[PDB]
Amino acid sequence: DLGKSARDVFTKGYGFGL
Amino acid sequence: SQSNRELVVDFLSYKLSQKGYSWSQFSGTESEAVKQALREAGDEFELRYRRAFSDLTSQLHITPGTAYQSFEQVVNELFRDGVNWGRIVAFFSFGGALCVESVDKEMQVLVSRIAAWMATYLNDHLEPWIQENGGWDTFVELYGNN
Repeated sequence: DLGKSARDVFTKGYGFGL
Repeated sequence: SQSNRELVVDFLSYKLSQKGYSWSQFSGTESEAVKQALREAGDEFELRYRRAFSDLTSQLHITPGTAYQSFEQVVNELFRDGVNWGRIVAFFSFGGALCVESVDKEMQVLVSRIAAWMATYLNDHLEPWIQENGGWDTFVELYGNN
């Protein structure tokens, strides 16, 4: 799953709504 | 949108040169400031997190068959929690890493496509946030060295 793969590559791309 | 294409091509050209793809390839002041700030931010990002985007084309199956909407789908995961300047920098750095890797793996055809994909993604997905958050002149104020 591309989406899963992507999520791995960008694990550190998290944060808030704001 | 033309300025978005130019920013993408400036950044990717910079990253390819910096890695020494001057030889895999046959060889305003307001916008200059934007380009320089983005180059420096992308360098900073890469110095901070350079394990982050290794072996991309393999993990993401980016090939000469890949269509824009697969790139879009991947990048959407980067902005899953919303857009900010740090993730926009990450986006540019990702694209740069994809370009370098593509050249390294003898898939040079991808460089012009990645640049088109980034410009589209910027215009359609990121520009609406940018134009609510001060535009690139505000990015310069935040991340420009000077």
